[PDB]
Amino acid sequence: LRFGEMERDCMIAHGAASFLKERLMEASDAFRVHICGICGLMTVIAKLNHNQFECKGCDNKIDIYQIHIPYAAKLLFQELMAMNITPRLYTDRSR
Amino acid sequence: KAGRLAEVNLKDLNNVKQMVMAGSKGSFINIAQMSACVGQQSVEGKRIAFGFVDRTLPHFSKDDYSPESKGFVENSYLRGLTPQEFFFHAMGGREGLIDTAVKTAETGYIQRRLVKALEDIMVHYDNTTRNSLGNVIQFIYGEDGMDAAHIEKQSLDTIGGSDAAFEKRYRVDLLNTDHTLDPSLLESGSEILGDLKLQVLLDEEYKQLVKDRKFLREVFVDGEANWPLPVNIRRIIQNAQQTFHIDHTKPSDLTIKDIVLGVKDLQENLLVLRGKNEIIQNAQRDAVTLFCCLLRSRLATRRVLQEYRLTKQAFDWVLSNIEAQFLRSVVHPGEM
Amino acid sequence: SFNQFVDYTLQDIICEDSTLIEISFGKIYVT
Amino acid sequence: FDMGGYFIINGSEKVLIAQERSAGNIVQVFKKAAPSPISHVAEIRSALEKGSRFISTLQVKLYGREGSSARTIKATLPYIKQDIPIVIIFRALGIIPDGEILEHICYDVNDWQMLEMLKPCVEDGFVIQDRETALDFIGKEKRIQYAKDILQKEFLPHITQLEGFESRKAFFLGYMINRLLLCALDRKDQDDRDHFGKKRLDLAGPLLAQLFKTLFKKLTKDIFRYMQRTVELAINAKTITSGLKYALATGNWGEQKKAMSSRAGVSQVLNRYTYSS
Amino acid sequence: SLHKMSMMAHRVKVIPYSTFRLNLSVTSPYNADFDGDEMNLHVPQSEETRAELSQL
Amino acid sequence: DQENERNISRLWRAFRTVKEMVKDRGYFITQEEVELPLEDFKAKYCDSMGRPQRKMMSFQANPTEESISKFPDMGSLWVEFCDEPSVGVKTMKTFVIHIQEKNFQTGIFVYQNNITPSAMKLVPSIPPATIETFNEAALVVNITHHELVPKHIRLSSDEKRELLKRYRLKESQLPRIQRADPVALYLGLKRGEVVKIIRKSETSGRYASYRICM
Amino acid sequence: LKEKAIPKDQRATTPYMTKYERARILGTRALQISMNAPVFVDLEGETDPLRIAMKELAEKKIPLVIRRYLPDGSFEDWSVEELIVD
Amino acid sequence: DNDEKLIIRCRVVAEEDHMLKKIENTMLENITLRGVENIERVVMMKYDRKVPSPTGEYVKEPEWVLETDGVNLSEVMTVPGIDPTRIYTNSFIDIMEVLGIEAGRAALYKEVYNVIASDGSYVNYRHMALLVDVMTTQGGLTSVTRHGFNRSNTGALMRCSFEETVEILFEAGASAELDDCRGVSENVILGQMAPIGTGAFDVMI
Amino acid sequence: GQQYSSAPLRTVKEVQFGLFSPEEVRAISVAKIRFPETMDETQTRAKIGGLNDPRLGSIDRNLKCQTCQEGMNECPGHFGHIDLAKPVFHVGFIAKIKKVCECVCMHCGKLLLDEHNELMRQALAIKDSKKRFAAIWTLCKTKMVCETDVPSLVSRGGCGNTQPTIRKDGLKLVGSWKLRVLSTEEILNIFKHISVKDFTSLGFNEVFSRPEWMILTCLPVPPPPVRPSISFNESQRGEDDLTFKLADILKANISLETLEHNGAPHHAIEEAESLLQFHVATYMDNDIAGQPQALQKSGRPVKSIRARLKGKEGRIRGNLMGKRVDFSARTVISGDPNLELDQVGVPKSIAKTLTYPEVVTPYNIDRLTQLV
Amino acid sequence: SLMSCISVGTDPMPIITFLSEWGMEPLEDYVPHQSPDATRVFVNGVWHGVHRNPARLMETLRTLRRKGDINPEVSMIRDIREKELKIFTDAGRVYRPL
DNA sequence: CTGCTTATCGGTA
DNA sequence: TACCGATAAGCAGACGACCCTCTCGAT
RNA sequence: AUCGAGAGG
Ligand SMILES: [Mg+2]
Ligand SMILES: [Mg+2]
Ligand SMILES: [Zn+2]
Ligand SMILES: [Zn+2]
Ligand SMILES: [Zn+2]
Repeated sequence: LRFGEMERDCMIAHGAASFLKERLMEASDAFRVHICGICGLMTVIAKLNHNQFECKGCDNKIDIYQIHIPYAAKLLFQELMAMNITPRLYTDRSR
Repeated sequence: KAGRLAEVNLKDLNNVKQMVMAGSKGSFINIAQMSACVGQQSVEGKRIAFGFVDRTLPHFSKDDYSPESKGFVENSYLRGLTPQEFFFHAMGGREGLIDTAVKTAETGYIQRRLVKALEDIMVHYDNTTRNSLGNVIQFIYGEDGMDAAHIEKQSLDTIGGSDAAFEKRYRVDLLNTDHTLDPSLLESGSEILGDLKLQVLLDEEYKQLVKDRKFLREVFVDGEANWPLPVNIRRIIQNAQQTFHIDHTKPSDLTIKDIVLGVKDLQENLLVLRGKNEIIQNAQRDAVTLFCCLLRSRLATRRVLQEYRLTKQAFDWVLSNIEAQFLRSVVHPGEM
Repeated sequence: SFNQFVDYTLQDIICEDSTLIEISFGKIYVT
Repeated sequence: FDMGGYFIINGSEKVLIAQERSAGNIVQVFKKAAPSPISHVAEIRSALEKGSRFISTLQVKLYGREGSSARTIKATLPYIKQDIPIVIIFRALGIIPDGEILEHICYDVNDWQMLEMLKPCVEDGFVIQDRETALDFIGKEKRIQYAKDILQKEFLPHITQLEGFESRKAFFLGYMINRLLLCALDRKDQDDRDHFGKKRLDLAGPLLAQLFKTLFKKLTKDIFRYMQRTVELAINAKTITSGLKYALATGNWGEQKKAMSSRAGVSQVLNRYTYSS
Repeated sequence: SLHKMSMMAHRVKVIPYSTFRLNLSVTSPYNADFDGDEMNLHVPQSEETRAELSQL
Repeated sequence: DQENERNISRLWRAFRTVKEMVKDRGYFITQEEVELPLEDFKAKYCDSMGRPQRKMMSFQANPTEESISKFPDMGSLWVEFCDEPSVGVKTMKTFVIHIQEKNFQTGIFVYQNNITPSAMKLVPSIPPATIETFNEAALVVNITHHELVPKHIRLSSDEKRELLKRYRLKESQLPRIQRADPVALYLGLKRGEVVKIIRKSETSGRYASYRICM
Repeated sequence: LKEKAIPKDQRATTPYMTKYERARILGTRALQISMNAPVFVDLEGETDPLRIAMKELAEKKIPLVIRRYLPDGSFEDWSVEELIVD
Repeated sequence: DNDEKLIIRCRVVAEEDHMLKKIENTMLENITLRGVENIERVVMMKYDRKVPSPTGEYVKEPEWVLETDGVNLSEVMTVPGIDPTRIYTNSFIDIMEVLGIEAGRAALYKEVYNVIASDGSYVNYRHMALLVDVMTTQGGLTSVTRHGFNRSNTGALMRCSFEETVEILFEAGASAELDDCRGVSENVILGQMAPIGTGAFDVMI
Repeated sequence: GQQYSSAPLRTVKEVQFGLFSPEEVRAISVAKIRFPETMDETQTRAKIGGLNDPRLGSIDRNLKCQTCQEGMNECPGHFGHIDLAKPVFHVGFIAKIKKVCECVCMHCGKLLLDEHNELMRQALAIKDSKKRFAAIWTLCKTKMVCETDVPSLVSRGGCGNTQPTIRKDGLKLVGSWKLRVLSTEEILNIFKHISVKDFTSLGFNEVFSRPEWMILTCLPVPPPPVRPSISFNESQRGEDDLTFKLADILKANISLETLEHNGAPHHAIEEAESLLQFHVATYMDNDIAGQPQALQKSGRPVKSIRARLKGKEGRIRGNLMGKRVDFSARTVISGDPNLELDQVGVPKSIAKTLTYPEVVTPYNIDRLTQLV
Repeated sequence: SLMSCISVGTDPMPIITFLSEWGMEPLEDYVPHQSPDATRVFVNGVWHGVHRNPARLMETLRTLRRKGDINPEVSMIRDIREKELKIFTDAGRVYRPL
């Protein structure tokens, strides 16, 4: 069943943060991508058995992070890129 | 006039009436139509418009402004509607179905905006109310930093009544045989009659009690006393005079110092904002202001003793209690 | 409505730009 | 007990849903807003009931508020880029003298207010006092013929579409003006848009009929193109066969367009839950 | 759903018959009735989700 | 009877509202000087015939030595009323030099009908001197007297530096007030200058809100 | 810029535990209890990993620290021992 | 006036039959014959009022009030005879122009409350006040529409999930906007635990 | 759920929206993208170095995702690029690219007003990249001439000729003077020479977004996981609506290779530029008044990345703010006087369906082992 | 509703031919100022001219319809006070009894 | 029903 | 007394439009 | 999977 925005607002009101994530991560779509530490995109080619990661051309081989987001998000970001917009995903707090 | 003539006639054993009397379903209007008459029918403010030229139905002449022609149903649902009456009522009810099908569309859009606009407003760990940027919206949530669930409509009875009727209630005058606390009420009754160290404090309170009465009448210009405030006191009082079982024919054991300097020290620690600088403490004072006008009006020297004869323990509990019940009514940082 | 479309309207739709440059359409028969 | 009045297409029964529309060839005056310069408009949805589907609409606009300095009366013509004052139109038709112009509009000698209301037009008029430049104001011999066709083909296509009737159209246009000011003077009420006697229902016939036009005219021009390629019998009946089906099948009343907003199922899939259903 | 009270936690009582059942007095806040409304139900899956349900 | 009496009365009340305004800025005026009765206005500022000359009203003002405690750099403020309906850039050259020479800081112009777009261009042309153009219709009643208006209290550059740490805000993160706001005009606000408004609440008697100025 | 922090004293924050604070505490513990982790109270005869954390709450024995945030970025720490629970 | 027929007669001081008509237009619809313009019909109504008695009680004093069909505050309060300390407009937008921002806040509330309470329903002040306050605090009157709040400079991802879904993201791509991710909506999208009640704080050992 | 990863787990904290530099676009990818044909090469159902594959994802659930492998339930889908020979505009930026062209001089390419103008002094100092641009443009649309020099007589750069009164006409920009139509290639070189200090003034950022990227030099090609394939068919054949429009771009981009390096006419290449523009415009939006779209092997009109994200049913407001989710249930309610307030009668068949992950612990084994 | 139908459609011009044969003056040959007590006549929203004394013209029209001589489906509205006579033969007029 | 172009109105050049 | 340039009422454009849910029909 | 029609609260 659709857990729509109109319901989400009711979970926010209540203050239940964890449930509201669980219900939008474990149930429905969750996903694991690899982000580059220099450029904040999904360029990284995940060779997940030879440990070799590499953000090619971009010349990175070390700075790479595993993150947990919904697939519908990843999808949204790829679509935004294909439309020629870079949505940078960074990991550390300050600028 | 017809309806409230049927309402008068309906026996106490009349089922319809008994559901109204309970409030389970039904109201006056429902009875009026069912037995008396259904009344005038309307579409967009005005009674039934001329749809045909200069008439409402082709069963009528032109230029007819009488009741039945323009949409009055003289009949009850129990008697039955007439052909025209029927059609007329049809027009009227159909209007209800229409706007409802458009209210719910308009509303559902209102709400989605409302929700989308205020969204990220939450009270942070300091009672400051702000958004995602940190733009203050309120400095204390709901101008007083109190969660709305814990709040009840209590009468602020410093506002009401004659100046005569107010002195009669709150004024204690130790250097006045007539306007003193009869040794009936207090243990130290007559052994206080006179005195000047304890009329400085008794005066002290009575002065604030009058400073309050004007300050309130200034805010709630209406004369309306009953106002949503934290911690129900009328109850904590009852819950003392039955919890400690105290007769209304034998005296107390409280000093005048015990009363007056208690209330003032309770006031001292009804915390809402907890910072230790200049500004913060003035907000703190301001956020309680209204609550305290109540506190003071009910924990008044004469009141405590003449109205609801407390005892040293029971009074010290009533304070211990209030402080605790108040501390709970604060909004929790997090609340969205 | 369907009987007007069969008995009178159909013949009419069949006769207006019917004629060409010749080859022209005449009476219309329903089975 | 089955009463019929449905079609059977691929086993499933289909109903043709009566379509409702405002009626053609009737004349209506409409008070217009408050921030708009035109205060009254008189409209007619002129179309011929037997032959084609060409919706030419005429507007008799009454520029200017009450109190506003001099109320002109212009008119809207199909294909024409702008708006023409009515007195040029009357002269574009046949009538040239003012006062015979008013004879087509105002059907009484006494009604001074009426006439008073028209003064502002005559004034807009005597920039042109003749047949030839009345039509010329429509934008040499090329463009008079552009106007002389338009006032016969496209202007008030009912009454007639030929040539030999010019006072037929004059009187009517006059009657539209009569009707517009009759209400601007608040001597008659505005026209009621929800009056059921001026709406029509388009039934199973007239629905098919306008769809049949389109399909038959499609097949009539497929024949032309098979005749051209002869340069010196094999007709694609599949068109009229399966074109009437698609429309009766879906609800997209109109073949392979769908950009026609008729999408709303015309042709719904009966409904046999109960007999009274 | 236009409340916090439109969406609340409950204790499960497994029963026979294929209708969801609730107590009459939990009517007003959902704005239900029994003329044939349909109701939804979501299940927590991690320990805290259960805490965060039953405590808030 | 006139009609010149209604033009006087509206000008009398216009005066009132200028006094209250000026003391509220932080300046020195008695409570006797405010409540100048109707009789006493015509027999002080009017001329031979019985019509009011306004160049006659143009008084000055200086701060209560109480306002020099909080605001050191506040000093010379000057009011001037105006006779002309048509006020262009030619009388604006007349009044800028006036202030330029006397060494004021703040000037109040009180025009009766309109200010031309040319006259406005010759206002921020002298630093740090300032001038505020007030219409008279805008001044017949004191807006701060009305029920809905709570009293705003201009605070110091050092009292702000205090608020801006006791709530750890950044200037941005206040609720803002308009430079053109009817009240913020009446008290003279510049960018950065934060008022403080003491509203009466049905939830707690008083509540203090703050607004930085746009 | 870390580590700014806030000193043990000069705390302004409700010493009381917010409903949200503890709901997440009990949760946090109820998670690690249900994963057969060591328990710091005498199980008087309950087997529900979340009632066990409710009993560990009652007797102040949950070794976690609530870290509260203030808008600028500063933060106050509160042990589960110090916070009153009412 | 005491005549049976009332007449005005007016002459000027070629083309003059035309320009006597441009005066007749101006004469009818530009001649303020008295009172304030914009204002239509005005009705005297006998409003109730509770107010202090000498003795102290609150007793009913019946008060004649005026009710209008149009708005020009700038020019009705500046009138002799009326109390210009209580005059009210149901237009909170004119109140904002005339009596300042903070006076508007209260009329905007006075309004919102008057919707809710007229129908029966009571709602607690913290709520309507907060709306009111959110609208009022940007400086002017920020609407609850795509033009109002969804404009003010909040981290792009948030404003996306409202109305101008793509153009937000678009000009966000061009101005190189930075997103804090302190907003609810931003963390629903990223599928993380949103800084809300339960996630407002942090847990450590 | 998936697999071990030696890269550490972290939460997102900042999101920095920017723009794609052609230099990145073709350095970021693994694609060549020569052929507008999908799979078959004379019936051969492999994949082919044309569209979706060369060093990209898979379809027949084959491990092969170019060495990366891990099936299609792990591979994020690797981006591509397509080399347009001639610069084309960027649909949603038409409104802004024009606003800069009404703000920056022609021929020389520099700001129209410096710190010399007394009103432009009040614009350059203001905070917020958005309202700064909102002040400048309203004060540069009036000014035409490049100017000799502004009064003190102080001197700077200057080229002379007037700035056009630039209008929007569908996909192109026309200009008057005192008519020449402004090519895309032209504005490439204009924004390429803009001064480093000239970005920051009008709402940009040195490295993240630069006005030469506002216009499209090199187009990113979205991987299969953004536009999948088969339905009730198999083996033939069909596919999603973004694969059609990319072919429509490719076929009109390889159409300008056979008109520049072959028999090259003069005034008939523009009849092929306005369609290569139109396809890269429509593939990113088609709701602007003029012309919608055709099939081209389906119906009417077309999707387009924009109307994939537009709210309600869209990727954001309808797949992110509100997801369809698991562990749920729905049935008719009915009321029960003999139940407790905080309770809820679940039907058994539902109780038999939903579930809770319960980890075994000495406390529960006896109840659990029984349960299994 | 129960008793309602639709107008299927008839032919206008054998009504046209009857009117002109019963004293309807055609529109071309019309003089407004000279024919003031004249009732204008439309058929299907087309002005075919004017008719003096429609009083008897209507009774003749009625009698033919109520015999079946003129299709019973054709509706004929005389307005006394607007002085008009519109005979309608459109397709899709809804109608009932009675 | 908030963007921009046209119809409008002034002093100094 | 001629042209610059400042500018508000006048006039044409537009991205929103309830929530969740169940059947069945055609390319 | 896209579009569409009917219906439930
Ligand atoms: Mg129901
Ligand atoms: Mg019901
Ligand atoms: Zn990289
Ligand atoms: Zn891969
Ligand atoms: Zn230049």
